[PDB]
Amino acid sequence: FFRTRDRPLRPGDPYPLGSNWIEDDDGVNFSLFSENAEKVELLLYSLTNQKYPKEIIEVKNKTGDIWHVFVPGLRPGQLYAYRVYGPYKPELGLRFNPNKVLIDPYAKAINGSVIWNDAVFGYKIGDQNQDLTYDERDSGEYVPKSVVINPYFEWDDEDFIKGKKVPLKDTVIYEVHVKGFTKLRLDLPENIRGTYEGLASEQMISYLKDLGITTVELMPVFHFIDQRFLTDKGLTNYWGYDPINFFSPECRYSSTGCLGGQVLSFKKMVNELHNAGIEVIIDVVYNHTAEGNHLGPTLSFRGIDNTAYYMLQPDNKRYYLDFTGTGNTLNLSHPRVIQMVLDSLRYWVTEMHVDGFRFDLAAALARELYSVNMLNTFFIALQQDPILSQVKLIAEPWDVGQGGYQVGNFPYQWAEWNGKYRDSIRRFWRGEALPYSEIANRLLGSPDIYLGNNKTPFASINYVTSHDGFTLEDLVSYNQKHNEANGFNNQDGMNENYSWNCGAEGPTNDQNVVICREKQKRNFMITLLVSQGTPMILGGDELSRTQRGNNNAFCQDNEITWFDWNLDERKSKFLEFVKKMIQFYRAHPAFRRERYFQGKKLFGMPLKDVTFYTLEGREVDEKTWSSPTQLVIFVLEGSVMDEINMYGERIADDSFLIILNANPNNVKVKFPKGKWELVISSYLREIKPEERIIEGEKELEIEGRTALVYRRIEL
Amino acid sequence: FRTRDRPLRPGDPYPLGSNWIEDDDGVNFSLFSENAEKVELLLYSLTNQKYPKEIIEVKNKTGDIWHVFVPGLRPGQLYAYRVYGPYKPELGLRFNPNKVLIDPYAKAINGSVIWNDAVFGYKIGDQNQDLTYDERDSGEYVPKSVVINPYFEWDDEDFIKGKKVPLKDTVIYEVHVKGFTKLRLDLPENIRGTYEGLASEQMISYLKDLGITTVELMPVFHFIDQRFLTDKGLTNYWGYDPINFFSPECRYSSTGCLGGQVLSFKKMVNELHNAGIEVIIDVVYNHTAEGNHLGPTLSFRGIDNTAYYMLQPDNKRYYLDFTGTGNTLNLSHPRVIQMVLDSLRYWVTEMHVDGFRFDLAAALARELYSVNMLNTFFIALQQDPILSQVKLIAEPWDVGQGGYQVGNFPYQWAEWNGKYRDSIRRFWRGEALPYSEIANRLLGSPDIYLGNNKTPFASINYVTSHDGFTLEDLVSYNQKHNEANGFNNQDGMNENYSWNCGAEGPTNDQNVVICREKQKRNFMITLLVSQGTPMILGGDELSRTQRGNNNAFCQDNEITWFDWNLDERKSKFLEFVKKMIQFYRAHPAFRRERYFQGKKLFGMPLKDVTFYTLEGREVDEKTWSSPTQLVIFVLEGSVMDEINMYGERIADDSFLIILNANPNNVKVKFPKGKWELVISSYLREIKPEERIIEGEKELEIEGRTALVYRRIEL
Ligand SMILES: *[C@@H]1O[C@H](CO)[C@@H](O[C@H]2O[C@H](C)[C@@H](N[C@H]3CC(CO)[C@@H](O)[C@H](O)[C@H]3O)[C@H](O)[C@H]2O)[C@H](O)[C@H]1O
Ligand SMILES: *[C@@H]1O[C@H](CO)[C@@H](O[C@H]2O[C@H](C)[C@@H](N[C@H]3CC(CO)[C@@H](O)[C@H](O)[C@H]3O)[C@H](O)[C@H]2O)[C@H](O)[C@H]1O
Ligand SMILES: OC[C@H]1O[C@H](O)[C@H](O)[C@@H](O)[C@@H]1O
Ligand SMILES: OC[C@H]1O[C@H](O)[C@H](O)[C@@H](O)[C@@H]1O
Ligand SMILES: OC[C@H]1O[C@H](O)[C@H](O)[C@@H](O)[C@@H]1O
Ligand SMILES: OC[C@H]1O[C@H](O)[C@H](O)[C@@H](O)[C@@H]1O
Repeated sequence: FFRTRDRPLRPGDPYPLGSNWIEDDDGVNFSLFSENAEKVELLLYSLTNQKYPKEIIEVKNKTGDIWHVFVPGLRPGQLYAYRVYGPYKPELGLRFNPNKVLIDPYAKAINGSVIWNDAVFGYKIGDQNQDLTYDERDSGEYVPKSVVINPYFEWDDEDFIKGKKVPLKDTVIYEVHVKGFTKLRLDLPENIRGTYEGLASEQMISYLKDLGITTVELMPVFHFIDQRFLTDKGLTNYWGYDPINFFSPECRYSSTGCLGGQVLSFKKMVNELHNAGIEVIIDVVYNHTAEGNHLGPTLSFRGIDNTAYYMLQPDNKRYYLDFTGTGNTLNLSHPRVIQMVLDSLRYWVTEMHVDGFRFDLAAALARELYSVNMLNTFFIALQQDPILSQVKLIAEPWDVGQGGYQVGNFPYQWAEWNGKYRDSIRRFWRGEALPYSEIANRLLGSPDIYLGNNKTPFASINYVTSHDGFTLEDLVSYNQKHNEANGFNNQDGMNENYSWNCGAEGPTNDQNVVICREKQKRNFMITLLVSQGTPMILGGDELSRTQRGNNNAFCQDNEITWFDWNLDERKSKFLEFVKKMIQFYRAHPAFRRERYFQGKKLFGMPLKDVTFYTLEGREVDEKTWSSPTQLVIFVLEGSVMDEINMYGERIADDSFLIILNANPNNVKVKFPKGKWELVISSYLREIKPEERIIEGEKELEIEGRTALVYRRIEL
Repeated sequence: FRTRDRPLRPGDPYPLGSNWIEDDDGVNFSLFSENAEKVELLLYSLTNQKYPKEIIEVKNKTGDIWHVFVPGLRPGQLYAYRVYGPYKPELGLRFNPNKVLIDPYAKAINGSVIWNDAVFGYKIGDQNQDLTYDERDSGEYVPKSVVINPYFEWDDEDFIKGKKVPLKDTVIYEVHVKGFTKLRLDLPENIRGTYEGLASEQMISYLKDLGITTVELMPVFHFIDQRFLTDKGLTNYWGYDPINFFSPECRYSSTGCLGGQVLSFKKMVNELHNAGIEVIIDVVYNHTAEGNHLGPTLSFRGIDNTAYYMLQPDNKRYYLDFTGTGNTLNLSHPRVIQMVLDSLRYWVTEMHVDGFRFDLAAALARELYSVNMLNTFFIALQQDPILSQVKLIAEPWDVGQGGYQVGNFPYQWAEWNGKYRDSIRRFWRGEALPYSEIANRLLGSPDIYLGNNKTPFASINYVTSHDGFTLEDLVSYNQKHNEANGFNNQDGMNENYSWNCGAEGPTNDQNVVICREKQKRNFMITLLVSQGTPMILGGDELSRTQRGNNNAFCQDNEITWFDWNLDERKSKFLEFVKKMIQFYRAHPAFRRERYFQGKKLFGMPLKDVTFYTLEGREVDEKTWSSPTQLVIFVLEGSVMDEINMYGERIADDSFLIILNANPNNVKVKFPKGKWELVISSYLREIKPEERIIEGEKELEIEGRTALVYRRIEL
């Protein structure tokens, strides 16, 4: 029989948001935003007992729209969660349910995941007035607890990489799933297989160093939840694109787990990577939550302050505007949400030492009420920020809502995923004949797309494959999508995959087939790694990774998506090809350009920095340039480039001659003046001894589906 | 030789301005320009600043930011820019590469404008005015930008960072670097009216004696003298008219200004901080010294005119004017917003300023046509890690339409309380206000800032500021005498709510002298006895007089000079202000973090705050609405809801305030207890039977008289 004031306490501070171990005053400082709540309760738990509060403190102080308290004696490791009281009126958007225990949206560590159970929903499930009703079952025992943490971490060798690192212009990106990376890597002891620690191991670090990639883009590592409808199918959220907190790294990747060790385990991994001269880019979901729409659960944001955080139907305020396609969309217009997102970004930069972000469904971040605005508050604040102005920003230039196709529209400093590039290039080798323009442009960093906005070929992130869609193997191994293992009666995944089976579906024995696939794989690989702009490799395509024609394996936490490291002749002999191709790209400036090629002679030279030929031997004209084709052929003049380094030197390369033939049949091209040693191709066969040079404007036959690069050694 | 037959590097876009890069032995020049077709970097020598020593074309670009890196250059270098572009004034395009321009990210400017028709980009004479294109080279008339070496050892300095003076206990001292120490024949000149002078041991000591916690400087942003002042023998004294947001005013610098003004400023701030004094700078972000059209072309107009300035949306050849100074910065542009925020962060982390008071803060919220207090600028500013910790005070309005924005300001934001200023002026002037009016002013004006969730200390109380009369003139003039400004006395507010006590100006009638000194102390007590943050107007303790000029914005002379020569009347008031500031800061009951509620607390009989009438009977209802010339209230120090950062409830003494603004005498009945006289505005010796009142007894109170009382027993 005591009071909330017979327990030693201090008023605390509104800032920072979240919970802060304040060594000096031997206690913790709890800050929580909510401008609509009427009352707030701090819930302290213990290691062993997590069904009930050890203790219940009432946050009684509130500076503006921020309740704050300081509890003495709390140190790092202490589990806590939030109750929020307030008005319940689903008609008006108010969805306060103080029975529902909530997660601190500023937690830097989160204990478990959700034990799915009707009681986490704050409306009555089986009730006819779903989500209009008020369920008052306590849900404490199911929702994971927030963990206070000790942010101290010694970034040994840290600080020096900080510093003339990988510019976007020589970068080569490697998209990886932390788990899938290394789950099936018995090369390491289990229990770091498919974790952070596993990712940044000697074995692996050496692999990446070998492979030749410079930066790694990890899939979502924001603590995320497994959708119930995936759970009720014996399934999981493998990709992670359903975040519930924006500051905590997913616990299911931590080797140390789960209690504070996820963030400790992460930092070491980045430390380890930087020591090896490797950047880190994290996939970032900011556009939606795991709380989905109405009918969805009440875990974190919905409880604390639903009016903010979430874009609501302005006429209803009971339902959720959804441009993300996942039930809700984050209200990037509310000052507090803009702050949270930005904090998160700075937090992950200065604290976790991330080097850049790939924003998922970017356009969703530039939404006001129904309209896109590449000049919204959030983006401008992000642009002026001293810390963030220095990190790499990359974008999925589109959301799913109406008018959400934002290719070419993102403020400077942004590189955007080029989906023009992927679609086109994929349809080119497929067999389709596109206008000589639509492909030459692609090949040259899509100047049309980006040059209209003062951007460079950097901004163009070129890729053939990706976690979204097929793999590179399954891109030449399928015509239709086989996502029946997802348990959605194969009613999910892109229908147009602009793919081709090489004359089958699925695995095969017909050598004539395999040969085709192995060719194409190398046509794709030659392209990407010879097109202007920034190339991205899909993690595993150097292993010929297969998802059995699953082009949407988002819930497939298993062998379907596991990296397979068991390499036979074929699989491995390609690995060697990707390695040598990458090295080629890297060793040659005429492909890592900060400026576009114009079509003229520069610096008073007698040659063009570039030149597009026809099939015999002939510069392209206004008409041939607009008319379709399946055979592109172009010369880059290393020496007559307008590329200057940071020291003001211009930058010769060698002169190349790229011959791309997507034509199914063979063709005969006439080589332009001068003499032209062979370097690289698609040919899996012994290179004919009469193909290894070309002289005197003479000519040569080329099997369909074949890429060739040539180096002029005399003119 | 072409622009390419001298060594260069492409340089870097971030950050903006010129930046000494030791390791690469050279300077990096960066400059925002959306619409420029061409940019040219001018390098002058110390000796010759008529023509450019060299011209370098900024060829390299990155989005909307031009930059080059020039090898060899060191800090100290003079430079300006030439921005080439289209000239279509009716469209808002006002580029004129004949006009040499100041770098808007200049951390140091060397000198000021040599006023001359050549600096206007349009033909001054011509009959179609601003639509015309003047082709005179303005170089020899325009101050050059300087590359500064930013280094500086802030001894100790980094430990006040740390805790500092919390708004709860603050006491604000508005000073004008110049006037403060101009007429200070203590120090050497070549140091009178300068940054260094302000920070001399003699002045620090003074400031500690007086007992103020933080100084608030008038604009120190490099500014120019408006030409319509130059052509009157006049200058811009206050300096509310800058062209650069990064470099401190040259004219306040003891060590010249080729970087001197920067160096000299830091060491002033450094010294203040070693005496535990906070530095707040009055800042102007809302408008530029480039006026409207017909104005000069110096910096922004010339670098990008469609970017920096709010243009009439139907014309874009005329400037939207919400400030009254010709033009208005549009903080809706991503780069404009970045510059203001960059600037703010620069003065914080670089000049170690402790906060800003924004002049015409409302005009900063204009975005489109109206005041959206939810604008991009304010939002970015709120979420900023650095600016998150500093103080943000505001002139909560502008001269615009619907600009009056009192109380609407974001949080952490404090406000100049204009209503206090006025209400209190009128109270002691005679007028009888609703007992509710004055009452609210005294409880920190909850009826205003309480609605927005703000605290009592977010209200910045003042009876005087640089706008209008001083305190000495406030009780000394009924009308204004701005004749000296040469504007037929059409400038300056007309309603000053002042009361000359019985003359106009300086007198001999002692009856009138004395009325003055009574009023001065009446105002003084009320201020330092109200809830909220009190701001003293520099020189008021010195009984400073502008000779009844209530707008000495251009009077850079004896009128505004701090007169340090004090007689007895002076020293007596000085002493009194001291004793009174010392009282404010002694008693937590006035430095409150929360508002008095009208009720008891903590299960105590007495209620934390009570108001009374002439007689004991507590202020009933219709008495709370009906006007009054007499205020009386009792703070119960021992029953306040006040908690320090340690979770301790605070307590104070219990005080009984008597504010008789009525001109005649009055009898008052003390409530029950046994009371002691602590301070009053009486200039005569206090009768011994006023020193201790007891037992519902009564007391004669002369008109215009304020009294504070402590209840020794109950
Ligand atoms: C970018 O962001 C997208 C949305 O967050 C990612 O979406 C992928 O993962 C989602 C969980 C999945 N959701 C839908 C699945 C289905 C049926 O297939 C429905 O039952 C659900 O209710 C939907 O929410 C997306 O379909 C899937 O593409 C994307 O991978 C990121 O790159
Ligand atoms: C807040 O901001 C105000 C404007 O920046 C400051 O204004 C004071 O100084 C101005 C230069 C002065 N300008 C006008 C003067 C006159 C006639 O008196 C006209 O001829 C000019 O064209 C106007 O620009 C203001 O009148 C004066 O109050 C104010 O002090 C700051 O606190
Ligand atoms: O609406 C979602 C779609 O938007 C755009 O068309 C993208 O190019 C496509 O990949 C994506 O699936
Ligand atoms: O709406 C989506 C479409 O927008 C534009 O038409 C693009 O050119 C096209 O590639 C894309 O699929
Ligand atoms: O428009 C500016 C004016 O607004 C209000 O009237 C203020 O009371 C006055 O002091 C200020 O000068
Ligand atoms: O002129 C001064 C007056 O201007 C406006 O009417 C304001 O609303 C008022 O508060 C202010 O006193």
